[PDB]
Amino acid sequence: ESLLTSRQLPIFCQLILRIGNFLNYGSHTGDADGFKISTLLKLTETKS
Amino acid sequence: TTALVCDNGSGLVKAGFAGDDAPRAVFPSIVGRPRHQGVMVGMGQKDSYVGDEAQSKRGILTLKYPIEHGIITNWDDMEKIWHHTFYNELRVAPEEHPTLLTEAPLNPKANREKMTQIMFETFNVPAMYVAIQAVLSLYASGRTTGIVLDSGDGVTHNVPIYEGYALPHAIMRLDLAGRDLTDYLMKILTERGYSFVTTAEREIVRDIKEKLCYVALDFENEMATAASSSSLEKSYELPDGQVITIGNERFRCPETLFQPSFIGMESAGIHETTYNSIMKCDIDIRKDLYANNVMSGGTTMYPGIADRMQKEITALAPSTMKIKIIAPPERKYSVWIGGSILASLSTFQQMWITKQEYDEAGPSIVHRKCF
Amino acid sequence: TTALVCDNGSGLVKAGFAGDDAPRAVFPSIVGRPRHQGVMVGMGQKDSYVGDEAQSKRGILTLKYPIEHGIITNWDDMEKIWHHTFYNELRVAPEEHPTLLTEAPLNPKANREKMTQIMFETFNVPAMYVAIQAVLSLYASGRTTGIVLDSGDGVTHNVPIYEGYALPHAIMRLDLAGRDLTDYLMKILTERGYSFVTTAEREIVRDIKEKLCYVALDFENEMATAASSSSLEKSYELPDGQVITIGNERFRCPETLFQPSFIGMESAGIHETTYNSIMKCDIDIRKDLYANNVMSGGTTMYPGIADRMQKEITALAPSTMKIKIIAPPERKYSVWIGGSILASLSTFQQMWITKQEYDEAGPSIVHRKCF
Amino acid sequence: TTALVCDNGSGLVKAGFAGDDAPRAVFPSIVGRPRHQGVMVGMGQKDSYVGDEAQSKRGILTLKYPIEHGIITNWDDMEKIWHHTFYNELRVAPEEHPTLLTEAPLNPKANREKMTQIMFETFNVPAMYVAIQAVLSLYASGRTTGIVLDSGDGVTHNVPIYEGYALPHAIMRLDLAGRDLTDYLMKILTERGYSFVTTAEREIVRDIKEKLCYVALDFENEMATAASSSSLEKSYELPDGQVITIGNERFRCPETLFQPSFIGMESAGIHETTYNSIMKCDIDIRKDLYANNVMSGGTTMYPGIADRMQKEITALAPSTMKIKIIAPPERKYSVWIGGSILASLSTFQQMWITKQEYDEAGPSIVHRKCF
Amino acid sequence: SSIERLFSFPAAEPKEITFLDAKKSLNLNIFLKQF
Ligand SMILES: Nc1ncnc2c1ncn2[C@@H]1O[C@H](COP(=O)(O)OP(=O)(O)O)[C@@H](O)[C@H]1O
Ligand SMILES: Nc1ncnc2c1ncn2[C@@H]1O[C@H](COP(=O)(O)OP(=O)(O)O)[C@@H](O)[C@H]1O
Ligand SMILES: Nc1ncnc2c1ncn2[C@@H]1O[C@H](COP(=O)(O)OP(=O)(O)O)[C@@H](O)[C@H]1O
Ligand SMILES: [Mg+2]
Ligand SMILES: [Mg+2]
Ligand SMILES: [Mg+2]
Repeated sequence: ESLLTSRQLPIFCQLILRIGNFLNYGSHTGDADGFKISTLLKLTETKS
Repeated sequence: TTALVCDNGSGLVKAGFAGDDAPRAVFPSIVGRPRHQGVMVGMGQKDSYVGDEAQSKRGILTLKYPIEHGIITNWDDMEKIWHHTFYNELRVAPEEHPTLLTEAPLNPKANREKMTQIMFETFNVPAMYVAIQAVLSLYASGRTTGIVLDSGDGVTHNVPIYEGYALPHAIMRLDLAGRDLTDYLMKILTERGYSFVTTAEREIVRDIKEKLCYVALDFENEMATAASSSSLEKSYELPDGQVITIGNERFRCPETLFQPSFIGMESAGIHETTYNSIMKCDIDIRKDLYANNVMSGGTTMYPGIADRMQKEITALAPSTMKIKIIAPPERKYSVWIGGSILASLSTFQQMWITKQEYDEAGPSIVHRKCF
Repeated sequence: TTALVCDNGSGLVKAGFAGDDAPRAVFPSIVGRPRHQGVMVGMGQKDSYVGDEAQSKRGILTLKYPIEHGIITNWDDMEKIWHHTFYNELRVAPEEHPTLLTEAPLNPKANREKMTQIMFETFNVPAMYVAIQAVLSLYASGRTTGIVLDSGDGVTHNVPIYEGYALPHAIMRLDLAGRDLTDYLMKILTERGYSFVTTAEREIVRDIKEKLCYVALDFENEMATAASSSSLEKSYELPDGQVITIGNERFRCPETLFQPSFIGMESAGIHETTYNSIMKCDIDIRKDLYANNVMSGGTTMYPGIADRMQKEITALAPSTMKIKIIAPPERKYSVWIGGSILASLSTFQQMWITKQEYDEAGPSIVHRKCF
Repeated sequence: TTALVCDNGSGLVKAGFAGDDAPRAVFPSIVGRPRHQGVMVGMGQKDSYVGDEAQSKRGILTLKYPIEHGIITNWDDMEKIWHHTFYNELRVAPEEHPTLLTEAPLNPKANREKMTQIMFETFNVPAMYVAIQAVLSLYASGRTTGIVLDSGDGVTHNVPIYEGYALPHAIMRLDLAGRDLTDYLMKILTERGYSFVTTAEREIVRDIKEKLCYVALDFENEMATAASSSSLEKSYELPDGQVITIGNERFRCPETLFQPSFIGMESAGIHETTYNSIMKCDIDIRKDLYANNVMSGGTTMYPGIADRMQKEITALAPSTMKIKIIAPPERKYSVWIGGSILASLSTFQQMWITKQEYDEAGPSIVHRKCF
Repeated sequence: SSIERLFSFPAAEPKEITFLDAKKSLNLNIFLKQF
């Protein structure tokens, strides 16, 4: 029910979708309307 | 342009330049962290010792293996291993040299995703390649076909390849190799009263295993000989100056390779794994695999393993056809030698993985490109 | 803003600046009070003489040592010791100078709290650091690894350090040094008829111990030679002009360091403490610690002690490995010299205990900022 | 006849007759040799005090423990211990009474050989048996299966047992028990200034540990509470009448069981040893083992250890599954009590080692007849 | 702008006229290279 009523997680995945769609521009994974659950564990892979 | 061959094995990373015979940089894959307190201010007390420095100063270092059971578990440690093997050992820029790498069979795909992303985002290369270790070992044996039992530090896997076609269903994997033999050797040395509990002591017991252990040709006769006469006892000098003497532990430790019930595993020995790999092949091509039993990995360095292996397969297989064991003396580095063979080929220019392929197809073109 | 190093040892306070070679002010730590009746009015009668003034006029003074076995007992006397070494010996304001104090390991923590409270509230500083003396001895030796046996006047302690890392479980402390040797030298000097009971006579027996005693290479043969022939006997002139002659007491006095059962203590000698400290260390680093035995402290000024330490450890160690006793000629002040090296280190500026940090953390940061 | 149970433990020997619930002769395993000079004539005073006699007169005795980490060091002292418990405490002839012995897992086998040789030659018995202590601890609980964490005075070992069969490969050993906690408590009482250096003082520190120490449920909160207010401070009266007060050392001392890095051991705590012992077993037999933690040993008397054990295991375990810590109140004597249970059965009579079996098979049937 | 500042890349006879396919030529080259 907490996952059903989580409001901040749509806002978070919208921000991650905007950042990823900026990041993978010019690749086949760009212009994505969504992603899987396992994107969150792969967030720390792209390092500065 | 000279390529680089770098087998990132579970035990020791073996790297060097392509087109050569021997790897220039052989060093164990450990990350050593100090567990005590520093009091001496200055002189470059670096917080994480990698490789040979971690081996030399190991008496104050908790040692961690980034590759456990052929799987890269810790990733930052593996990045430190790659940084040391490129910048400190070879001292070459990655952006001007191709880098061949190796991998275990039946690996997870996301492992290949992560290795591709590290080899194209952090350590940028012009090109790179991931190959199966058994395939490169068969290439360094000079034969296109054959069955390879590769036994490293964590994985003993059987792979039969017929005419370059590596059969996927017949590949199997047994999680019993050199580190398990070292842990069992720690366990059985306590019967003689020698205690080895720390990770620093694992290198000493591993050196004992490398220097003194050997595969028995018959186990029960070696029990009878060891219990009867103390002729096979051998002495070893520890780094603190103490001298131990070991008896049957020279051949009870590799016998776990043939009897996994010592450490409590229900699966049988590597011979039954080889034989059950052989029945998974077609009946036409089984004859070629019997005469082409190739070994690789340093767990096959014990100087009684070939005749015992031929005895075990000849007991298992029907005796109507020929059994032959391919055991070259340089089969420790045959993964690296096969990589050096494969890197300097004129055809191999068109199977390179470019940065343009990486940018077009993510870190995922390695699945559709390689086997 | 230069730095002060003030080794507040049990016997001899050694203080000086940072970067200097030899310690500027070396004077014994005694507070002397008059015990007879002053009859001659005027003359500026001090209620307490501190230092060399108490040493010179010692025939009419009860002398008290404020530090006993590295633990400061009388805090007013130690306040007067600090007042003398700042305002009369070095003639420096401590409000414009940092201070490095030395401390024996395994000390009471309330002692460290009280030197923190006095040194930041009575003689308030910009900064102060309390450091272990053995690390300073290894600083002055210049080598990074090594085991350090430091034997002052009250504390004989072993601290082993490998490649910049101390091992706190292998640190051991023994309350047996030169004050107990002075008391035992009195107790064996009563055999020849010479009586010494007062606090002034401790200085005379201490001077006898400094000037005439020596460590025997073999105790039993030296006993047989001194019992047989009167060649080892030596004469010393007292301050009243009388001449004493001592024989075996030249080498029965320091042998308490190798045989502590003379004064009834149960523990074994300093060589056994060194060997047990090395066996308490990890097995890889004992090769470095055998080759780098660093002695320090004024108790090791006896001119036979290095050969005896080498002989005892080479008896105890395995014979496949070299023992080397590092004994510099200036090892009395090596605690001070390594303190002056440490205070001149540019890296050491970041771990000063500031007055700001003392105010924000109470007298409790000295457990966490120091070792 | 009536059998004997003699748990020859590392710190205390618990002997008594079979069929009984209370051990008749519980006495510490020490040998007290005099060190000072006797001046009485009249003889009477022995050269070696054994047991409670050494405890009573401990102020003039060097105390030697014959057993160190479950290994009998001095066999003459342990022979004196056996002679005292056979002839003075229990007062039985050894050659007319069966006698059950206990032994720790993963011992050197020559220790078992020498115990067999002494019990069949010096104190020759009609029969004997050597058995694993954790098995007898489980037999005291009235259950057939479960895991026993036996934490004695030298060895803390985890043994899982399924259907009366102790699984050999999953048994683990940790050389950290009550003597090391006593040494660490002796180390940390110097912070408050209470010095303890003699072997007699180790019994006083052990009595402090027995009467006042306890396992914290949450270690960091107990740090915060003891550092905040003096509520957990408790006072103890010494044999000379001095009163000490200890605070956090009541629960810094048993926390070495859950954090072995306090005394420099690299290995993990007893909860991790329990968990990794259970993951070394098969999955299907795990259902008995989490629900049947049967703690034993004298170190497990601290009155917060069951809840801390349940908390740490339930943190470690998968959450779908019951954790039950069966901590009986008499689990100190559960080795002896279970020995009386096993020795008072008609089914055990065929399992004895007769003298005839010793004569045909040497002192080596104990590796074969006894598991 | 910050993402392009931080996470951007810091990098700003061919024909052999073989009638055979790549597989048999590769097997032949690996077979030839052992000599
Ligand atoms: N001379 C030797 N004798 C016995 N065993 C060896 C010898 N040399 C190496 N080994 C063992 O084999 C392993 C060799 O590593 P290798 O197979 O080259 O890569 P990895 O095992 O890391 O995949 C080491 O872990 C070592 O324990
Ligand atoms: N030449 C000497 N020979 C023998 N012993 C000496 C000599 N000089 C000093 N000592 C002893 O060493 C002690 C000095 O050591 P030190 O570390 O300076 O003590 P502290 O610093 O505690 O005053 C003195 O107490 C003295 O007993
Ligand atoms: N009431 C107690 N509280 C805390 N510790 C105890 C208590 N009783 C015994 N011990 C500890 O247990 C040790 C004895 O354990 P024991 O069960 O005899 O082990 P073992 O049989 O292996 O010697 C003693 O040394 C003591 O330190
Ligand atoms: Mg390998
Ligand atoms: Mg001194
Ligand atoms: Mg016990």
